[PDB]
Amino acid sequence: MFNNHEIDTILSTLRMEADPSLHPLFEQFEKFYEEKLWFQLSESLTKFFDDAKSTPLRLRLYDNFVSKFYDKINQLSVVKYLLASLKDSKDFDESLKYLDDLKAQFQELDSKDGILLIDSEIARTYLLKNDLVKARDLLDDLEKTLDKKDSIPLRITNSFYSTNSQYFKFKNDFNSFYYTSLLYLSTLEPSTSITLAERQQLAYDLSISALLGDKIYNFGELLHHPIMETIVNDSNYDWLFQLLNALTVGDFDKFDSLIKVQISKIPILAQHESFLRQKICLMTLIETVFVKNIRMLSFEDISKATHLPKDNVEHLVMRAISLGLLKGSIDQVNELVTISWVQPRIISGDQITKMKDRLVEWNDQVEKLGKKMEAR
Amino acid sequence: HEKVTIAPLVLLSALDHYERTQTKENKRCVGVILGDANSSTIRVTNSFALPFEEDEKNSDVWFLDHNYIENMNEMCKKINAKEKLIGWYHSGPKLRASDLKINELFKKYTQNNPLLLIVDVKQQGVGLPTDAYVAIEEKTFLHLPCTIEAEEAEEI
Amino acid sequence: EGKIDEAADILCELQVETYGSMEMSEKIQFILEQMELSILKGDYSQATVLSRKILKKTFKNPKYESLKLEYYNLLVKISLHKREYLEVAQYLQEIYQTDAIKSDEAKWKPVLSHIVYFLVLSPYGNLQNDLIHKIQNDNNLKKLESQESLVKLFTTNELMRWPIVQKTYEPVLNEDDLAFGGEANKHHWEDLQKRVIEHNLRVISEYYSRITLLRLNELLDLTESQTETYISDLVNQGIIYAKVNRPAKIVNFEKPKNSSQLLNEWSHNVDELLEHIETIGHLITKEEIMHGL
Repeated sequence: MFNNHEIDTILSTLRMEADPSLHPLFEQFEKFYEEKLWFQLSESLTKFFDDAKSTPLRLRLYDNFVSKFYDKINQLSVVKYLLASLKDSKDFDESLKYLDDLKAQFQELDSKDGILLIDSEIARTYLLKNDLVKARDLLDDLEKTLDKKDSIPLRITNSFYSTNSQYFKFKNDFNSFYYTSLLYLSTLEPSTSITLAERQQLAYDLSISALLGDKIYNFGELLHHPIMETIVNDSNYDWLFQLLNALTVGDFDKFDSLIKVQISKIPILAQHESFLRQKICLMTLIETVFVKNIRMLSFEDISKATHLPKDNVEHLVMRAISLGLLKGSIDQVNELVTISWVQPRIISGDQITKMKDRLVEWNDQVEKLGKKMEAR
Repeated sequence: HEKVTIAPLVLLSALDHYERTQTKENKRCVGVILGDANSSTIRVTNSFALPFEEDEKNSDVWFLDHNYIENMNEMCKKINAKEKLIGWYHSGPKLRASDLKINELFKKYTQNNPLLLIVDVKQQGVGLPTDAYVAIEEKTFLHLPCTIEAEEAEEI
Repeated sequence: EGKIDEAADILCELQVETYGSMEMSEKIQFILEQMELSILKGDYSQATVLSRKILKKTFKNPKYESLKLEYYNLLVKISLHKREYLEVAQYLQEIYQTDAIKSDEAKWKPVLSHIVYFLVLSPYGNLQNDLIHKIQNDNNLKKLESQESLVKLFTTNELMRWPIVQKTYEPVLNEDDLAFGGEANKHHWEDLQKRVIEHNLRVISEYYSRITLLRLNELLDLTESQTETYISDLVNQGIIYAKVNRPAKIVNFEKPKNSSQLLNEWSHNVDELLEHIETIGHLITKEEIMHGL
């Protein structure tokens, strides 16, 4: 197309001059490939535009002026694509083939900046999973590398978190992962234009990893942030949205209706929704119902007020940080929960005014006493 | 963390700077602060006017030279070895995005993350007419509380 | 010859008459063997002085894993007749650290697989509470995991679980004569009986203001006396609180309400502000100005 043909030649091509781009064999092969608007990732500002998703075999021809990458197009400039774009060529040996050539070239030849490649090469391996073992091992090195680093790119972690998520992505621990990816979104949050099939499907898997999180609930979340419409919409996002509904409603068969394989694939949410319903009931039962120095909630009818029954209360309510969360204790006899905090919460408008009132109340009144004492 | 000693000498001088520089609220008189920053309580020994220009008509437009600090520290070191650069001050009373630029320049010259110093040249509000910030980073910067020491020779 | 003591007795004297350890490597071997004969003897003490003297110097060797491992296994066998499992696994843990270095993890796991196992075998440990996660632990191939999952089964501990988990696990898990001397699993099981029960009481300790003996024995699957004893234990251990109440047939889990509390609590109520207004305050005006605009 114009971008490649017109851009490849005029683009750079000449950035850039008598290079391998517009060289005999060179200009042919694109023309040989196409002018047809799908292309090879076109050498600077337009390859800087072009991820172009016909596989670059200017694989070689990007790789020109890369000896000149000193004095030529120079930046990261490379895993900007290729190591990004042909990282997306999606083979097994492919990446591995250029993983040692790029990591040993842009780190040795050109070196003898790479850290973001160091992660790409390392990170990119981990897409291939190969074996969480080798992944995590150098991943944690990739992490361990990353640790001390003050790195202007989020791209490093935007590599890494995605990467480390990718690691957990192979795995459970979405408590980590979802969060880890939740981290990654907050990392992608400033930068990195992406695609929707990248956007939602991740955020899906994210929204999914909310489920295969589930959690220290959560409840409410990044759903606020533009994963929504975006994610939901529809398909399992309906669920994923309806699950957010169950993250509030907490009716089994408003959902255990909905359940197909994928969600029933982990049935443990049927426990998690009980975990929800309790906690879901609890949080507001906690957040408000007592306001009046909230604690007691003790137990049973209050615990059956979760509309989950009393002998499960004898577990669910009984369990506390055996829920991972709750504090306090049990009066078995009087059927009283002892409770304490480990409950966070939200909303606005209300105690706002109350706040300053008492706190200006003593305050003002103090001044009476607060009259002469150390003064006089 | 490293929350810091405060030097009245600094404080006063910095204001005479403000005075001397004829600085108005249109400007904030800026400069080096001195001490040794390693401890979880940093100490501020001294501090120095960085002759400077500030324009918030165009925020990022403002002028400062390091070569002071260059020439400065030499003498300062020669004056005292303990003077090692801990950070820097300005007037204030309050922050401007121009700061962050200014901030990281010292990061070149500082061991840890260097130190901002707010002053209230009008000394208005409260305990301190002062804040001291340190960049963190989504940027962060932060004020750890600080106070005066003895400095009894001063207190005398 | 079946000579035992005498055999040990001719060898009982090495450290002293013989080498001042002119060559340990030689000597340590028989120190070992003394320690070894000490076993057929049965007296650690022979082994002990030797043992306690020797091993750091193996580390102070260009450290020779064998000299560890050999001894480290004696050190185990020490620990074995000893049956002090923190210490047991602690020893393990030491050169267990060496045999990921030294051996593969694979050969090295069963140590761990026994180590945290020993840690669990131990009534508990405070380091065991640190030793809990390590990192790669649940070394992420074997299980090796229910082990730590039991370590995880702690904060949730029940003792509805006990016979369950027992039945649940004994491939080697409850069932170990290998590197642990449970002839029956009692040296796991029985020892672990209280052990779980022990830990069971902890979250129980946390989670009860009051409870009946029944509800306990209900959840605890035991007779009163046992229960009482286990109570009495940590009572006599002072590690928990309880009431000795037969008349109610109910145990106040109590509280030391005399800490005078509001001493700290109101000071903490102040600490709240010494947090809050101190914390919250510092940010706010800063915040919207940090936001500016």
